[PDB]
Amino acid sequence: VQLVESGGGLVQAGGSLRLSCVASGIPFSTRTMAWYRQPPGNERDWVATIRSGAPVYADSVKGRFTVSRDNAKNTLYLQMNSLEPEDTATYYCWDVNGDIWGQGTLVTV
Amino acid sequence: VQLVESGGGVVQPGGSLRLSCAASGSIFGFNDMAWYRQAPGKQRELVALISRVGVTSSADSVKGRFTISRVNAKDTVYLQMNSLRPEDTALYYCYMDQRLDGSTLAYWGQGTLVTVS
Amino acid sequence: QVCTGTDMKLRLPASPETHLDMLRHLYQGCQVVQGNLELTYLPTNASLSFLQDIQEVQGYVLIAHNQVRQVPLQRLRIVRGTQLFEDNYALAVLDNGSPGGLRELQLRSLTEILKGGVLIQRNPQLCYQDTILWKDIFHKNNQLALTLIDTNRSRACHPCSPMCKGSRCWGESSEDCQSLTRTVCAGGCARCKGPLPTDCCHEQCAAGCTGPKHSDCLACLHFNHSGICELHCPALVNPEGRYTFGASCVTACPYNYLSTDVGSCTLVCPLHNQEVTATQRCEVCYGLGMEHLREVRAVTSANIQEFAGCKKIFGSLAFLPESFDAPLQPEQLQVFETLEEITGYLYISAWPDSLPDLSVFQNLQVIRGRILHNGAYSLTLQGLGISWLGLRSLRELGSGLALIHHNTHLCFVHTVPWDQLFRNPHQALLHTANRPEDECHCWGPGPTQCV
Repeated sequence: VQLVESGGGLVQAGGSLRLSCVASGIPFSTRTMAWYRQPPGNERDWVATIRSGAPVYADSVKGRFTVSRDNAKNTLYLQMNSLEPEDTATYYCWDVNGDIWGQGTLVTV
Repeated sequence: VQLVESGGGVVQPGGSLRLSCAASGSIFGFNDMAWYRQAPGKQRELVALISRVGVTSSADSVKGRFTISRVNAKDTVYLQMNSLRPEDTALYYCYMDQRLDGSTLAYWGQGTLVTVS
Repeated sequence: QVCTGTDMKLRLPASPETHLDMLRHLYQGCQVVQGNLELTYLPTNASLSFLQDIQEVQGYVLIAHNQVRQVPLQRLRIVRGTQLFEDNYALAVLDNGSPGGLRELQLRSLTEILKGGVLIQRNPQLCYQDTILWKDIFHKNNQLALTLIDTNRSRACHPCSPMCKGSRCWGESSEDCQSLTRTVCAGGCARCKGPLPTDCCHEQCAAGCTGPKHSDCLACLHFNHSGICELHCPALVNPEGRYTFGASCVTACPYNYLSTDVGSCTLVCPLHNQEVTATQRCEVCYGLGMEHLREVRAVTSANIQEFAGCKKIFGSLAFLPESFDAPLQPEQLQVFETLEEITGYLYISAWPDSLPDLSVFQNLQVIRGRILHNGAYSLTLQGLGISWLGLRSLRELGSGLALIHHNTHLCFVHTVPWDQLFRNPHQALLHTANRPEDECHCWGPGPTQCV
């Protein structure tokens, strides 16, 4: 059981990015997935959470981020738009039910 | 300081058994923990000794079969016995030590009976 | 004045966004910690002014994975060492970290450690650890008195103030001098306040003294009896009899404790004893972690039938994702319909998708919380996808905090009288990442869910 994040990298201010989290060995259909960000020198911060319907977003990223999942591909997406210089952080993939953390990906704006 | 063993019993040859001995009345820990056994008619001989750091010793006649472990939080000794032989019948006494004011104080249990047959 | 610690050794916080809030709720205005002090995963600019009143820790102190530059524990006096980190250490400072990370320990009041050692490894910014005489802080009768100090650094530390008699310091300030109470004693007294024979302390005083009597010392070696250090609490068989509670003698046992005929306040009855409700004393179904299911961590189909037709469980109930995938079925959960009291905690991290609520616990009334999940929580609900709670008969939460997070479809969270359920000024409801209340006293929809 492991989670792998990919799709990060570099982008300019006001750009866009798409993240991907893949799960192998777990029943991805019956799990709750959450996105997190870790700015340097600070604590992990919640971003969004989705289980089966309309996801719940944080007040900081509401209206700019969209979170979707594909059960057939066992993948979880995170679409980023209108990026800001305060959005630079290491983004983590979390399995809420199984308590499985991803390794994280670096995003710099 | 009082020591109580709760491990003895009767086992068929080739079976397994586990002995435990917890202590009460101490707020400082113990120096080292040991297990002794007494076959009928003979004196008390060391079976296994464990240091406070975790160094483990054992008798030449039980090597590869007897394992000793301790838990400092509960002040407990353990002795896992595997492939018990008929000559393993003895009276097993747990032993504890404490270094106080430059001297070592010994504490003995009441003993437990293990018969292999 | 007395609070309960936690047991989450080196583990990531259950809720990253509420970790500091839970720490503040647990340790606000507390002098004696009945457990382990675990300060972990603290950000760079974390405010920790709520820990300034802590004076004694019963278990061990664990400071790990912290980006704080200073941890303000300057009134802590003694660590009992009842519990040990990795079974060897009473104090542990590991992997902490202006680049960030703690720079000084600042434990100028700590004087006595009854049992255990010190572990200080991998602190790049920490200074003044090799200059502290750790033999002085260990009790003269301490058996596991070992030290393992890693002095690898990424910066150069200034020398401490010249006001110190030697070079032993807890920091750069002049008032961070280390006080010696063991190696400077006259004669054989274990503790003293000076080099004279008359400066030795009473035999029942642990961390030092202000006078030669047994009523004017900083800590009690065994028990505190209304300001008197005594080896044993007064016996009950007696108008002056007192109960044993931690390291002090009390008139009556606390709210959520069991009074034994021996004269001590415990959280579980001993062998061949039965709990009697009058307060409760020690004059049956066993849950997870109680003498038959100690190693079991979930309620599966192989042990669900043990709770059939039961009204009180002596243990906890955990519902892991592995419980439902033989996988557990929704029809098998009805065995808890008659349950009314849980001695431990209630953990639900998974639930069938066909159940819109927790109605299988309709008749549950008390969650005692004598055993807490991670040492801090007695009711946890995460990643469930339930529409409402439905715990209609719940009235009391004996101890611990309530954590309900990441339930994207959960409403009616704030329609519950949570303050009426708590019986301590240390319990609170931590909730995040639920369904927004804009789109959302009762437990659910309908007239039958009223409180």
